[PDB]
Amino acid sequence: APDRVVETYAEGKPYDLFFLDVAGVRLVGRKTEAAYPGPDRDGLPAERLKCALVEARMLLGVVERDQVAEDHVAVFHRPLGEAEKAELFAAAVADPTTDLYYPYAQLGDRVRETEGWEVTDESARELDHAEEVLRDHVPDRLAELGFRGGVAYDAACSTGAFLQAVGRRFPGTRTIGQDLSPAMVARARTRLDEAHCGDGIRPAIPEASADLVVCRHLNAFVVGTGQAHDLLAAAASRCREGGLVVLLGHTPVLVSSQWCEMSGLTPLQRSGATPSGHALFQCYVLRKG
Amino acid sequence: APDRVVETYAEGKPYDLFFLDVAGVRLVGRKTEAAYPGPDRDGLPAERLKCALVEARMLLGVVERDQVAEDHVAVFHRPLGEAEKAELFAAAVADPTTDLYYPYAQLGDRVREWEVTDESARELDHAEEVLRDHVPDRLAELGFRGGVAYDAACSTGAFLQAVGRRFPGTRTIGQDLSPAMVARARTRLDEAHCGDGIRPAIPEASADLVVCRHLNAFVVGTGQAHDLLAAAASRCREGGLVVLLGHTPVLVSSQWCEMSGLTPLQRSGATPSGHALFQCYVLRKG
Ligand SMILES: N[C@@H](C(=O)N[C@H]1CN([C@@H](C(=O)O)c2ccc(O)cc2)C1=O)c1ccc(O)cc1
Ligand SMILES: N[C@@H](C(=O)N[C@H]1CN([C@@H](C(=O)O)c2ccc(O)cc2)C1=O)c1ccc(O)cc1
Ligand SMILES: Nc1ncnc2c1ncn2[C@@H]1O[C@H](CSCC[C@H](N)C(=O)O)[C@@H](O)[C@H]1O
Ligand SMILES: Nc1ncnc2c1ncn2[C@@H]1O[C@H](CS)[C@@H](O)[C@H]1O
Repeated sequence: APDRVVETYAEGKPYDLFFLDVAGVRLVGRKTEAAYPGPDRDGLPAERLKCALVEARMLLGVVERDQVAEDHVAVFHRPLGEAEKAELFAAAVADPTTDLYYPYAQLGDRVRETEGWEVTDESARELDHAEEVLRDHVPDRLAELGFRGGVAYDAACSTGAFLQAVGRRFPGTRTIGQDLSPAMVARARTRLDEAHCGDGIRPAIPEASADLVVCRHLNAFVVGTGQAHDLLAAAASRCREGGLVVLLGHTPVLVSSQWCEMSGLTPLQRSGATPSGHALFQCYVLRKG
Repeated sequence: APDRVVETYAEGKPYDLFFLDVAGVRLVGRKTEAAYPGPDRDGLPAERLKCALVEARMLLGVVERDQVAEDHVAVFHRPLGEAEKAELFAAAVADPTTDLYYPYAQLGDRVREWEVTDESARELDHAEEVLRDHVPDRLAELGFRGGVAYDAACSTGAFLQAVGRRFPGTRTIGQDLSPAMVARARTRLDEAHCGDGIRPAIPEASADLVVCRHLNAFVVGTGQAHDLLAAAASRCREGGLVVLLGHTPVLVSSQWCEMSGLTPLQRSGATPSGHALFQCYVLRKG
């Protein structure tokens, strides 16, 4: 017996249906608010945050097909037992090449409300807070994948917090940020070696001059799909051959790992796990060929 | 390295992206005009017609994932050579449980836009010739013994008449929304009743075969197709057969039929040559 999960375009959230590429099948689930940043301790329930994190309890089933209608999207799956949910998730957590993706990220009415970002200090602290798990995982993981400093470039550095954490992990690395918003640059001048204002489609640094390129904005509610591709190409062109390009998102990343492959960017990592194994999140680490 | 097939919503045809499920392995293609009704011959090129038929040459690759964006739909896939296309297409022809479906059929602008003449009725019948010539035979092979046959959107009556030809003694009862269609169908069926299939013209669980050739792109919407399937399949006896086909893509999934208590015995049918496949959901009612 198959089952169906549905998200409508008007009131629903198609971008909350996620696929996990595990054991040569696709598992579908529906993101809800996760235990953040880590799992619940005894007598101390973790904050619940809608964010990059998905958990095993959010899984639903093994995908057979989808159906994309005039007013909703449906995924037909074989529902998973609660035990296999845990096992398949553990297997994903054990293998950072596991893809995690959101194929309807740009589908529906809510994402059309996208309109750079001039925010208050508190709003900026909230942006930073939802990327804490990312700032704690990626730097160490870049080291495990062989990064040894150099020049690091964030093509949409917002507050500068993320690239600042890369710099701290790798002493002597020059941190170069760029952001469309002048207000953001003002904030990042306090944390980066360089902070440039301008649309990332016109990169502020020369071609093949960066050892690491970071893009945390090619996401739903930030840019559109074709925009995300053009911005990836501009950012990746700043990476030298053999360098690393990293794509992350608080909201779903709009570029597929397949498109990355097509662009000559080899995925060395597609997802990351919290240290407890309780949650997974998109983490595309790509080698520039 | 993967490749990507795109259909845009404004000018593209997302309904022409088709998928084959050859035993868990998913293939994607783009439908073009097909050799109709059968393969090219020695000195005769076949007619080429945009219809229910797909061929191996229209396949593209092994599905990796899709991406349904704000202005287009994309499928990423591992490209296939023509020989492996034909090899995989052969295995599909050899297993009629293979699913053939069009998951973006109702996506985009073109699809968001029947009291016809005998010239139009004749063109309607022509694009369905390959279905009339081979589904009834297939139904015999699957054990259909006759009885009462009901077409919930009988149009001209040509299709349900082909059923009656194949199983003499079967009582043929058609319903159609269009009064003009009923007038044609009355000259081909035992009965022809005018009215929306949502109010079926025969009693519940009184038919041994129920036919729907209208739950499809450019005919009804998605919600309508599910409502009309429910009405039509209530007319089918337990152990009877529900058959869904379409010149244009069928909007109901075989998974939705299983959730509705209808077991797929077959999901696609092939031309006698094995040159082409068409959607052919034959469901046993539970
Ligand atoms: N302007 C901000 C904005 O539109 N938030 C929306 C998207 N969302 C949640 C929802 O709809 O359930 C959500 C959150 C995370 C997730 O993974 C999925 C859904 C909002 O709330 C914004 C802030 C930071 C950012 O990186 C991008 C956008
Ligand atoms: N009013 C007729 C109509 O709108 N035809 C449209 C759909 N189409 C072709 C196209 O768009 O390339 C096409 C044809 C078959 C196919 O499998 C895929 C695409 C048209 O032309 C009509 C006639 C019979 C019927 O059962 C339903 C609709
Ligand atoms: N075309 C573009 N070029 C450079 N920066 C851009 C851009 N489009 C959006 N941005 C920047 O991307 C940032 C949002 S990325 C989403 C926020 C992220 N989670 C965070 O923690 O900061 C904003 O600062 C915005 O100014
Ligand atoms: N709700 C409905 N009930 C019965 N017939 C219907 C219908 N909607 C469309 N049709 C009928 O199906 C045919 C096109 S394939 C045509 O003869 C039309 O009158």
